[PDB]
Amino acid sequence: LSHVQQALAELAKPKDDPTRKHVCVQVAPAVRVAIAETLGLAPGATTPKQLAEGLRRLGFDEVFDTLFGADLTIMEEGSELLHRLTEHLEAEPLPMFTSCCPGWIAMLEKSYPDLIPYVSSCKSPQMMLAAMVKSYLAEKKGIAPKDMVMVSIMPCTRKQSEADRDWFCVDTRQLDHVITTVELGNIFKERGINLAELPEGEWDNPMGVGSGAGVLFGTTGGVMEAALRTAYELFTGTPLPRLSLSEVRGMDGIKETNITMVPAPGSKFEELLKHRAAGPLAWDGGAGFTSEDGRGGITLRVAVANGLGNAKKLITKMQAGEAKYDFVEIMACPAGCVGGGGQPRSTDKAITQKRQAALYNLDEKSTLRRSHENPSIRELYDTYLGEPLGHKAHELLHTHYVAGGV
Amino acid sequence: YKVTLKTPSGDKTIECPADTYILDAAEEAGLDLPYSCRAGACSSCAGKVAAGTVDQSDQSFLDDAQMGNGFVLTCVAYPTSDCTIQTHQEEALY
Ligand code: SF4
Ligand code: FES
Repeated sequence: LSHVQQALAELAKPKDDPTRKHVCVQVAPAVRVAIAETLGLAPGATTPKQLAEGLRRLGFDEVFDTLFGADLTIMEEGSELLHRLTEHLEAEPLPMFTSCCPGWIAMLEKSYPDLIPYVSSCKSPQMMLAAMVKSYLAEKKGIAPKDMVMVSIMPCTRKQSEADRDWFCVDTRQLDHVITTVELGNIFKERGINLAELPEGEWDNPMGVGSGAGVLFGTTGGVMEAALRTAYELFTGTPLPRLSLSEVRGMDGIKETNITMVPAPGSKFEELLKHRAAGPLAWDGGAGFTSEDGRGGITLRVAVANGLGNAKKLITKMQAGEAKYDFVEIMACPAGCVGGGGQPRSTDKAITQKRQAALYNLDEKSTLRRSHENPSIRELYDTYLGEPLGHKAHELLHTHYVAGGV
Repeated sequence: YKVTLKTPSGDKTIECPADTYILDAAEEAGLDLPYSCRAGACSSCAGKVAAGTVDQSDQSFLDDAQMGNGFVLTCVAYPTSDCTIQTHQEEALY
């Protein structure tokens, strides 16, 4: 039976059933926006509350959002990034690649197993939250990990294989079932439940306490952006706004961005570039700059690759030493994450932009919020995690790759 | 070139230009396929070469070994000759 069907089996069992376990589900914002199309509506018509209300009525016990898991990823990946930078200034190498996309990791495991140490060891948002709920939440609520079943709604089919990774176990799964937008939307229609006719429900807090999804009001700008932001703000001491990715002439689908990082006055980072100055991909040393006064800095070269067929033409440019970058994010979708194979198919060649724009409201877009300001995240990183890249973090928040694929 | 596009809903033998990728012609005619990038991004839009001949240069990891087996990126590939090509099937290349 399909993993989706397996979820429906447990859901069919009564809440007070002796063999019924706790079925928690985590949805992604990219799904919440396109889920409306599955009902024949406009992208973004369905509210996050309506979705949660519908899911809870499907038989689920706890409804969480991937945003909470992403908040953790931003912290871990950001810390690993900062680590890679600081260590290079002191004298895991560079460049550093983002690991969220399951399509990208498969390529570095089967096609380019020489870039393994170049990619982050941090796990994906959903895989982080799934591990967190089956541990911290399990212990806090007082439930055995075997009595907890978790489902996730992802806009990509490749996400199931991601959660199907052998070593992704607890302490036989961190994530048991993954359902796509198209499938979820069909289930709603099959049961006769229209999300457009549902009231404003509510989300569950992965912390076990408090009302809400555990996410504060405000966008992060994305995993890569928020990670870079966290590192930048700690390295420079100055706030970082939204990054405007510009397309690279010669490479379609490839966007780059240069971030001028200046060491904060009175920090170890400032002393690094003052006390000293001077793999298949050998770091060029970083694009640095200085002034005639003695104070300079370094500009971080970030690049985003959209598509697996785009990575092939990008890596070859880096191997030749033509395209010099420090941080590169590789996506397995045509544009962002709102255009995965698990997403609905409407008559529009540019339906991706609509979903991307309807991802957040005008207020949410204007209100910037980082993961290091989240009380829930702060608490988790205190009562259970202890510190980023720590023991527990390396256990459930980090992972490894396999040379040859899974 | 008349290409027999195999779909879950049957087949669609439409006319595909030699200068235009089958992907565009498919949806423009009336078929269930994901169209947005075209520059070879997602592998979900990879067709299956059942017979005939197709031409692809800039693609993903599915190179000649896969092409000769029946794997082609219809977003950046066109039929060099009339033939039958499957559409929805990204699992056969994993
Ligand atoms: S982009 Fe496609 S594949 Fe990568 S995470 Fe978002 S959905 Fe999964
Ligand atoms: S349009 Fe995304 S590859 Fe077919």
